[PDB]
Amino acid sequence: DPNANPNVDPNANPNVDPNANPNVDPNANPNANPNANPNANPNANPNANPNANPNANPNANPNANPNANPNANPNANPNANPNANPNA
Amino acid sequence: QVQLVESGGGVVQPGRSLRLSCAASGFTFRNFGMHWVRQTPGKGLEWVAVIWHDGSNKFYADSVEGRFTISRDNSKNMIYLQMNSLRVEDTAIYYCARDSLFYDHDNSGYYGYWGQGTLVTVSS
Amino acid sequence: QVQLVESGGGVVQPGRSLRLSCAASGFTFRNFGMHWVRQTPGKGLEWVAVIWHDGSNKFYADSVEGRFTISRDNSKNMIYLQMNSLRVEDTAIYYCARDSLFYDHDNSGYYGYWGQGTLVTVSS
Amino acid sequence: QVQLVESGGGVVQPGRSLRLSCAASGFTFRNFGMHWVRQTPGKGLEWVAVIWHDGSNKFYADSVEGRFTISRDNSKNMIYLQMNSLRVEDTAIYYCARDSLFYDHDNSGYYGYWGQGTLVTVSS
Amino acid sequence: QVQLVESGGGVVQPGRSLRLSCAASGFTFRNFGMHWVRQTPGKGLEWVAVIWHDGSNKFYADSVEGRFTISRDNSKNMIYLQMNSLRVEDTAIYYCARDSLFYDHDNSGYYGYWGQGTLVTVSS
Amino acid sequence: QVQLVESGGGVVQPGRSLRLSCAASGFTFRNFGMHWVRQTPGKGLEWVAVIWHDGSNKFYADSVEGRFTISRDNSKNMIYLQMNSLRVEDTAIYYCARDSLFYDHDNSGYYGYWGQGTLVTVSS
Amino acid sequence: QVQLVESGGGVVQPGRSLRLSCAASGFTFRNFGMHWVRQTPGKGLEWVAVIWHDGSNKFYADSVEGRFTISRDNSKNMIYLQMNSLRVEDTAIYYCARDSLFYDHDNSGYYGYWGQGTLVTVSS
Amino acid sequence: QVQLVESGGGVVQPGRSLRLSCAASGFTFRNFGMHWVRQTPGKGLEWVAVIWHDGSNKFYADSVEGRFTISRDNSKNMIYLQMNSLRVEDTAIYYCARDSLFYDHDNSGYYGYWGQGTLVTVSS
Amino acid sequence: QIVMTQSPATVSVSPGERATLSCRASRSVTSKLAWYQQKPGQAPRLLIYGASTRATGIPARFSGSGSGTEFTLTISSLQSEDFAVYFCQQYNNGFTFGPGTKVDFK
Amino acid sequence: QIVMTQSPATVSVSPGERATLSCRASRSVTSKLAWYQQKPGQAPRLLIYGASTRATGIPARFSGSGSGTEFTLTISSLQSEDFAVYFCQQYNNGFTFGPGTKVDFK
Amino acid sequence: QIVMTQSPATVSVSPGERATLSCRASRSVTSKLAWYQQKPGQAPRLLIYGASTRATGIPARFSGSGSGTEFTLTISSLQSEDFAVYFCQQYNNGFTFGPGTKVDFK
Amino acid sequence: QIVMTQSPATVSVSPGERATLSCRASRSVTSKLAWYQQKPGQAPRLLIYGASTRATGIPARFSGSGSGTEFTLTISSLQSEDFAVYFCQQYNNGFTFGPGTKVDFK
Amino acid sequence: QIVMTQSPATVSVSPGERATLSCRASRSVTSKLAWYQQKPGQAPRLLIYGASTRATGIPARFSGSGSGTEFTLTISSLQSEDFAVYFCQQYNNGFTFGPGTKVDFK
Amino acid sequence: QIVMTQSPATVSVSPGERATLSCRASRSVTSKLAWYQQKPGQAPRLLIYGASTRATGIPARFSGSGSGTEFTLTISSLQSEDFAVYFCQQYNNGFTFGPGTKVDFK
Amino acid sequence: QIVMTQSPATVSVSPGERATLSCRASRSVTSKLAWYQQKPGQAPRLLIYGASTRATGIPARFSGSGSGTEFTLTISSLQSEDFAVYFCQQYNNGFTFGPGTKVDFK
Amino acid sequence: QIVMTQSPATVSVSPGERATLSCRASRSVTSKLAWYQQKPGQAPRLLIYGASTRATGIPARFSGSGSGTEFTLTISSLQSEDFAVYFCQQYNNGFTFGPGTKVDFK
Amino acid sequence: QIVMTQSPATVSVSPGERATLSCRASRSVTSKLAWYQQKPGQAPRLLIYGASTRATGIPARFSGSGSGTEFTLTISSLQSEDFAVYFCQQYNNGFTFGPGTKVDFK
Repeated sequence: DPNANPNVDPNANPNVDPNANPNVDPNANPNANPNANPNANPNANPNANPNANPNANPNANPNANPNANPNANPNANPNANPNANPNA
Repeated sequence: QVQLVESGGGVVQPGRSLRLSCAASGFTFRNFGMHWVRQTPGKGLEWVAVIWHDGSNKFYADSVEGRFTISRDNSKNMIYLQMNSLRVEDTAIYYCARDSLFYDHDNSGYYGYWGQGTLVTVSS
Repeated sequence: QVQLVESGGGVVQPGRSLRLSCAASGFTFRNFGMHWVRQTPGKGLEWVAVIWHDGSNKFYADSVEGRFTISRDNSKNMIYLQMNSLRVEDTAIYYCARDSLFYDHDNSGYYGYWGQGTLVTVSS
Repeated sequence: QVQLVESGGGVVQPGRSLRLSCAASGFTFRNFGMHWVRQTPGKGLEWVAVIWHDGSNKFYADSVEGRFTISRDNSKNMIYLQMNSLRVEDTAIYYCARDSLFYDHDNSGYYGYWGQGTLVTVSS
Repeated sequence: QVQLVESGGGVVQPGRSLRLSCAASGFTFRNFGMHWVRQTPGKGLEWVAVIWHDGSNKFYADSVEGRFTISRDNSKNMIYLQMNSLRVEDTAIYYCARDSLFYDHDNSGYYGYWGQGTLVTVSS
Repeated sequence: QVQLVESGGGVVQPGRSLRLSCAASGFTFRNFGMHWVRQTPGKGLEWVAVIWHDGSNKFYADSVEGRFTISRDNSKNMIYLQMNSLRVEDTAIYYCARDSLFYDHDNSGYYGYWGQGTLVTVSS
Repeated sequence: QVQLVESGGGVVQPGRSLRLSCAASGFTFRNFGMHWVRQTPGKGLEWVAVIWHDGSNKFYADSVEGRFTISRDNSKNMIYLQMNSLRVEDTAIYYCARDSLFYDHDNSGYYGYWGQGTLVTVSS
Repeated sequence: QVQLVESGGGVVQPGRSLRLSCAASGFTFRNFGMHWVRQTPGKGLEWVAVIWHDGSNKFYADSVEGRFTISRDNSKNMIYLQMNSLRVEDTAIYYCARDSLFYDHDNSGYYGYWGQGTLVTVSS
Repeated sequence: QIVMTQSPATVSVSPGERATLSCRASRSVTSKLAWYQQKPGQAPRLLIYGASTRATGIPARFSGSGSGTEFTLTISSLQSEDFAVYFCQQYNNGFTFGPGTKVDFK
Repeated sequence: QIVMTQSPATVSVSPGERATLSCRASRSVTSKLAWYQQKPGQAPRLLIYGASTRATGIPARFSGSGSGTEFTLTISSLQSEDFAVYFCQQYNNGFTFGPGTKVDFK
Repeated sequence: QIVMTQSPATVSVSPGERATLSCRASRSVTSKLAWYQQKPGQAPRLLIYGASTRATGIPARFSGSGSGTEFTLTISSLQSEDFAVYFCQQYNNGFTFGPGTKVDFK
Repeated sequence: QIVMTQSPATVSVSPGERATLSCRASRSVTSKLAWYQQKPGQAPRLLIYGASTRATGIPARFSGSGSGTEFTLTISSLQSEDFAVYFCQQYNNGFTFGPGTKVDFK
Repeated sequence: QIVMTQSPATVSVSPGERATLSCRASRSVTSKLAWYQQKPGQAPRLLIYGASTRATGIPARFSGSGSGTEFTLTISSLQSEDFAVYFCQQYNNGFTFGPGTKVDFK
Repeated sequence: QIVMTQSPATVSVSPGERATLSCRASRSVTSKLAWYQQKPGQAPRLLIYGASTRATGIPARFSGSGSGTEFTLTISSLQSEDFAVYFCQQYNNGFTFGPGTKVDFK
Repeated sequence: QIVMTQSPATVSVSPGERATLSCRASRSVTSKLAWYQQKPGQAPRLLIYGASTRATGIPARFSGSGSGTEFTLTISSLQSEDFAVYFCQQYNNGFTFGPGTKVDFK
Repeated sequence: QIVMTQSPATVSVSPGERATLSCRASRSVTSKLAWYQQKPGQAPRLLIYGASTRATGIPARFSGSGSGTEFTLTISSLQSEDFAVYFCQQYNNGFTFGPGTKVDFK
Repeated sequence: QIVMTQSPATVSVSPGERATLSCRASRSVTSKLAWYQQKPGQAPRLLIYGASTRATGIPARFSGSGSGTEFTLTISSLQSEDFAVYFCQQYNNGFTFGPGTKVDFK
């Protein structure tokens, strides 16, 4: 009907309808969304987080690492240390 | 101060497509439906199309059925009318006018606020 | 104890802007829609605007169409009415009112609770 | 085996605060919405509150609007009902009820599974 | 070449538990959600469970709600289905089915690729 | 000055593997997600794959799902595309395209900047 | 028996420097982070600074940023707070508080063990 | 007393490189991220670049992408901005700005504390 | 929209008497109409909503009736605190109030 | 919201007979209505949901029917265990219960 | 939830002729309905998804149509390999299958 | 996903006039639709992104418009280097391209 | 950061009577909230941490609960030594305390 | 990203009067919008941050409010030192500034 | 940290039958969970580490599985020496054990 | 620790053709993966170290790549001397080798 | 190890202006990078060590900066006696030099 009212009815119910289904929908798409933004977010928080745990972590690996470099380090200081103890 | 400004006018050849844009300000745009009105010298005012508040239902006139497309963008407060396959009978002044001064459920379809209009000429 | 308190009133010159605030407590604010009601002595009570529960839809009276802006924030339980381009017709006491005492799907639009009202006068 | 167990009942004085807890097991807790149902002898059963699956929306009855707060924690599978400013009219048995036997989009709002209920009485 | 191979079937007694496994290859496993479909002769096909791409949400059928637990491991491309407290009604063929042929936002919930099936029988 | 150059092109037999590499310069490489876009004459432009800024998520087209593999190294500013199990349908020019002109949260997925393209021919 | 003994308190003039020392015993000092907490009558408890287990990271409140310097020395089981540019707003009792009762990865930031406290008065 | 002072200003020809430096004092430098803000007469304030607290992440504006490079030295309390391939459009006053007044996880990206700024002019 | 008029403008009734208040709409409002009580210096209060239903806490002394374009409000036994001005609202089409009818001591 | 009423309050039927319980709503609730059975000392149990659908585990003895404003619950041949108080709930608009109809010995 | 029915139970057609299978839903599922083909000893194979869209690798022989509660699957010219049992699924509300229609030799 | 069609396949305009290219999607893509221009032997160039926003460096001659399922690409007064193929992409759901439209000398 | 408010400021309770305390947060805090007890002349003592977990050595008399922006501390049978001022802390975003609520003799 | 505009370009207010500065964003910025004050030859000063919160040292004279796409900054009783140019920044999506509004003597 | 629970406390299986043990964690543990077998008078023996990896010397009879908060240990066909008490440990956050489940003759 | 796998076991490539070998890791090894070449009767020879860097004296023919869990080795134009068995090693976590892929005549 | 690259290879300038010299390393060098100046005929001279520290006797005209992978050498007002070739060294991992860049008359 071309003569139907096109304006919105302000007399519609403005309150939230409690009879809406409170159960979560199983028909929601379970696949990952490729249309999500792949760019890094510049609006993230650049400040440090004091809420991070300040306590030492006991779950760190206590075993000696075999993947440490076994070759000698040429970048060590070749100069004789003047701060070595000069006493007897 | 309901201000409606029409644009997109000019002269185009028959068989081509032109686009008209209508910017609306001074009222809640998304709560009302807008129209398009055609004024032809020697004929008078002629209705073109109507759009709903969100564009759900669109109704066109017989003289422009199947050729003209109406659309709206509530995020920009603009009304569009895409006139494809224009003919020599389409030369007239096109008016962007809002439906009714205020909301009344039993009274809708009359035009409260009109725009200055734009001229579209179809000729060779 | 549904308590509605208004603020932001005072004296302003015509053509300027005033902002009213309305703090609501004692009920789940985000589940209900709120109104603004205007009382002009010599005219009676006049409706101004209504906002949806989440602010999705906003409606305004014809006398304030395009000049008044209603807004809400559910994290602070407060209601805003932005009044721009005030005119000497706008002097009145403005009431913050909640819609309905409870939820009845077929019955909504009556003001179950009202605030004490803030007085806004525009003059030179 | 949908097993619902209420707890935290007892006797309090008017104007004080009481809290009821409901431990739910035997189903995926975070997939369904829960209710609280109150049974007053001589009046029958009356509805109190409802909470969404993820705790987004909360709806309360008129008689308990603004005084009772419903909440949930999907990690320990519990439903809580905080009762502030209790009155003599709030003496009854409170039941922890689950909405629907299974998911159906067009059919929700009935209590498919009830808890045994807990007694809450207020007096001096 | 989407290949799904189930395992972990066999014979069980009522009231015991069986764990089915599903090996997936030929596609990006972590980008899709997986289903379980059960075929009982004389009853037909019936859905059992579904899991999200990252395993955030898990949905079960009415007849298996609270007894069956679905899991996934994106680092090994494996889909699991823990079946605790089995009954004679659970004797059927269990298929590992991937959701959708390709990602479509408005079209999901059909089984694009099925596995060959595994037999689980519950009898003494 | 953003320049994208591809390499690794050539001619291979069906069923064999080819590795395309794309070099990126003129921007912060690790802040943007890169695409591979395919152009086959007679078919038009076609999308192949996408990788997140740090390579957490990778999405492939249906026609290439399970055979192609996209990766990146933010320390060398290069984008790779492993084309395993090639077929005659994969004969086309492969472009290295960057997503978006700049960061906009609600507007991403369009290819602002393209490379010159490399030719991959599958035949005997 | 976690025992914390503050020291270094007294009376100083505004704009001068005072150094507080906190002695800890009864636990492995180097495994935990330590806090400083400020109590002013009429305002309540106030957080000041936190130091990591190895002293790598230090964080301060807004009101003490750039003026108070927290430090630790694991070889003496001591916690220090250097207070430069003291103002009249800094008078309070300062508590040495250890973070957490035991190591919990997802729960840290509460003060399991408080010191006896020391009084710092700033005036003329 | 957080004081931010910058240097490295002057006059350079187009196509040449300029390096700005910014010294920070009065706060823990390594716990906050710093921005560069551009002000041009006739255009207003403009954002340029941001760096993280440890310099892990760097984000630049579209107009400066690939030409400017932000860096920081937490050991010397200095902020640097390398400006290669300068163009005439880059004539402006560059401010050293710190992000946020204090740590608020849900509120960051505003410049609470600014520096006096240096003038960089590109011309022949 | 809908024009609301109330007649008579003022009514004079002694305490303990019955008072009749009339509300008339220009067009049909079906059964969506509320009544409000406002005292000097006070905000309006909801007495009757719908067409006859009474708000919580309102005594049964207040009774409203009518439908369509003719609505009436009756105070069965007017007390001392019931002397005020009464407004009529329709919310079926828009939100319009009435001019108001005052209850005065006789 | 919606007031729910039942009639008659009590029904006396000997075991083996047929008992019919009626539920009536002030306004239409379409086909959203549940029937609950409560035995003394026990929580209510859902018998029928929707307008006719039976909860899992309910014998075919219980039969619900009706829509709109006239509902009924029929027990074709009651055993001894079918003697209790039955509540009528509507969840089309709000969540309201009926006063309760009791079935006892004849 | 939504119950799914297929009719007739068994369709007899000789190779070369057009065979039509029907599927009906208790409530409207719009245009979210998938068809599957199962041969003895084999897992079901997706033929049609949506309402008419055809899966990759499926010949243009299979043609589906319909929306709402009435759905049909049409085999334009049934070959020798098209003899199997076909299942009807709706994924608009839950995931429910039909009983299945078997196509056999004439 | 969404199939994009462009009409007409080729449009013939001499330099100086107005050229319009139309793009239509099967399902609504809101306002996520980018236009690309590809010259012979060159990679495509982004002209318009979103629905109307113009890429940096693009002259104001190229004007984009439309939303939903009907989009147009308008060239105000075509020069000589604007003769190329124009592609239509939607990135609301997946990533699909149009067949391309040729503009050629009249 | 987070503004922490406690209400009421002071509660009047007698020994053996159950006393409750309320804590409110401006924004979401989830389940990171600790309760401290400070006696006159003494340092605060950790009673509850997380949202309900009890510190070692704290009698089961003290019961905490709540999440998000509503946290409560409940003393089941308040004894003579339980008279002090109780503080509410959040450690989700920063480290902010509440003003403190004092329990006193009735 | 988000285009920010301010209105009016300039305001003329005598000392002691109330001056209102408005700000508008092209798209929704939720509640992430700050206001800066710049005096000639001086670096901008952060007055209000987020939507309304006031930086330390800012007098209660400055009052910020608004959310979504409509923001206003209100100066209740503007003093002599409050004559400057005020900038509106959003940091919800990117980091963009408004053109700036100048407050001038009347 | 994490409280670790096992159910049931005792399982009875005849030799040759399959015995399954369950382990539940209060919070997420991911894939860091070990199973230990202790015989009377002997030290515990590591069977499974990680979530499923089997220690050297342990026969393929023992098969661990599960992730997150649900972990199961399955003995495919238990012999006579597999009668003992099985402890469940998590090392994701701290080092906590389970109470222990005993396997006994039937 | 980390289990190395290679596929296919044998590849048949004629001289002058391009040969590709694959190496896949159970968990990410970043970019620490070396390739070795062993001819019968001879010790393995280091061709590639890191992820792509070539050992000194290795012809530019041998081109490897990959990072994370997917690694490949490509021989651009295999000569007669390039017929051997190639081993994949990771040294990110421990020192584990692959089974080895043999290249033979076609 | 770490490969250093200098850009541009040669720079053209007249005495009195500012000259910029860039050094880039493949991997991070922290702050251990030295600059050397070699004129034709004699050994290079150490100008800058560390990242910015100047050797004793070097005029303040020579300015160095940068850390990590980007390094620059800037001369405030380039003079005549100092036209030479400049080398970039890293001594954090091994000892490598850059290819060297030259400053020349314009």
